[PDB]
Amino acid sequence: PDSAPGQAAVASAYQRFEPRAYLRNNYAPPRGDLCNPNGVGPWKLRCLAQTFATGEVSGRTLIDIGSGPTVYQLLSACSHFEDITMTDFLEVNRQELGRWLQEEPGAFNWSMYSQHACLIEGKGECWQDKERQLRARVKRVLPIDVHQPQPLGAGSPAPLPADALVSAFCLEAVSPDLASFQRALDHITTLLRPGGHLLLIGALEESWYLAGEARLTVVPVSEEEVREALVRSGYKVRDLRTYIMPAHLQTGVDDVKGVFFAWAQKVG
Amino acid sequence: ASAYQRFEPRAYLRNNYAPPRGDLCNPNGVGPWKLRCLAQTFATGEVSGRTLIDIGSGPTVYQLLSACSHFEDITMTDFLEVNRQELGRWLQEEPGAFNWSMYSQHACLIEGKGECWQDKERQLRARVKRVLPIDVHQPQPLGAGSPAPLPADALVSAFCLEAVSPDLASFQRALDHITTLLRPGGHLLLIGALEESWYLAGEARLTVVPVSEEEVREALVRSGYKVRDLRTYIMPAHLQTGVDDVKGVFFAWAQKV
Ligand SMILES: Nc1ncnc2c1ncn2[C@@H]1O[C@H](CSCC[C@H](N)C(=O)O)[C@@H](O)[C@H]1O
Ligand SMILES: Nc1ncnc2c1ncn2[C@@H]1O[C@H](CSCC[C@H](N)C(=O)O)[C@@H](O)[C@H]1O
Ligand SMILES: Oc1ccnc2ccccc12
Ligand SMILES: Oc1ccnc2ccccc12
Repeated sequence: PDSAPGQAAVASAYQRFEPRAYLRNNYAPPRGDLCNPNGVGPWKLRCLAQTFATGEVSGRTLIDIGSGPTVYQLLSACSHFEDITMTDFLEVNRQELGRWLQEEPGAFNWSMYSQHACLIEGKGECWQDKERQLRARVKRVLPIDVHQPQPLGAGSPAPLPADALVSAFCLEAVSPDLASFQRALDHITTLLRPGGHLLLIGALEESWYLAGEARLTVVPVSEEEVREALVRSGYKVRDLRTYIMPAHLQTGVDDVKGVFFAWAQKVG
Repeated sequence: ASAYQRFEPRAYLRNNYAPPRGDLCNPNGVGPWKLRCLAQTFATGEVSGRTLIDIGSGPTVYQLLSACSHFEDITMTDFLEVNRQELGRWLQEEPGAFNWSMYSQHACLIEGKGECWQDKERQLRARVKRVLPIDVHQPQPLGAGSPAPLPADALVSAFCLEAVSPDLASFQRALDHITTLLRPGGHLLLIGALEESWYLAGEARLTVVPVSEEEVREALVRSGYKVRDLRTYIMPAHLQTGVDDVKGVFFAWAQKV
């Protein structure tokens, strides 16, 4: 009933979120080992690539929900949208992205992800070009809070409503419980036009993960709880797949048991 | 022949394998075309065996990227010690080795097998058993007591013969010399400059014999090869850069018969 408390714990916890530690924990090897086809990184990129390869997900505007300090989730997307908004709750994540946008050396190096996306897209694109295009297409980086009824605030810059949403490992990671998760899904759904698509990636049955000193709390969800929430929010589920976390990728940075990928289309 | 003594490996690599010629992002460039020829050829599944020799390797490895997954024993060769050492440096992942990663990436890209570039380089480094001295002007280019397993199931050679031959007949002899290294039925992939007369390698100014596509064809036939394929890349203006005067690049797939 009372949402403020939980949301408050969440905002408090994320004050210690350390972008570099999170980058190290989830995007450096072994999880970041793009050479193993059976690994989670490759599975994620594959889900994204194949979905965009249908030609079915297009438009002018895309919004990435809770980008954090990562851009891989946009590698396959960025050829299908002119205008891309990135977003995060934390300024420090926003600056990280700033560093990559400016093509700075101190920036996290995504080039293995870029190359791998080029490889699986099968268009013989070099990664430098992929990166140049993503950089061109990211039109803004915005503060966001998915617990607000207007997640971007009122009279935001973002071209609304968007043609498509992307969101990876955000909702479940900032929702104390399932009902909060559902509301979070409801709030971002206001930003999507009817007939628009949502690509949702996330952890299955996770209760915690580490990002430096910060040990943050996650609502454990199942594939079925994810399908229901999507239906509940007004989506047709077009695709929902499950990756089971291999013991060797279960590194102690979290208690994640699997990863889900959902392609959902909002009812018009 | 004495000219090759001033040949600077890094200058040669700069002149030919760094941008603009080495910008792999442009599909119409010489780099991608070369890599395309190599990959398409091996993808046929018709060039295979246990052992392969790369003739006149210089300080470059890109010419074995697509090849290395069809041959378990690979021999690399060159006339200069400095080149052999430059190879050593990349094979052993020693410091200051040349960075071939862009090319590895692009072969993986072109090959379309979903292979990561690190796996590709790993396999290459593993299958290159030895780096050997060679002089194609010699009837036995490898010498007498070579560790190289003979005869080779296949040969590769890029930009060597024309660049070490004062004239057509020398070129022809050189081809004959390397052909004795190839098993009958075996395959040869020959890449090189068309209508080139000189190129620079730092302090070295090397003389080149200018050959035509049809001259290259006849040479292969005269050496007893059947020409399965011969393609020309015409040199765009923006890749004509003062380091030489080549007009085009040829690619030849020949079979000893
Ligand atoms: N109340 C809130 N509303 C929207 N995003 C939030 C939020 N609280 C935290 N976040 C952001 O949610 C992210 C979870 S980590 C996911 C990072 C990135 N999307 C990737 O795929 O790895 C963090 O970047 C965090 O700052
Ligand atoms: N007499 C000779 N016999 C065999 N190779 C020779 C030679 N004289 C010079 N070479 C080698 O021929 C090479 C020409 S350039 C290097 C070509 C390299 N394979 C690549 O594809 O770019 C030089 O490395 C040179 O050292
Ligand atoms: O790819 C990921 C990003 C963030 N968290 C993750 C947790 C488990 C497995 C993969 C993850
Ligand atoms: O790829 C090359 C290697 C050596 N010489 C070259 C001359 C012109 C164009 C390409 C070349």
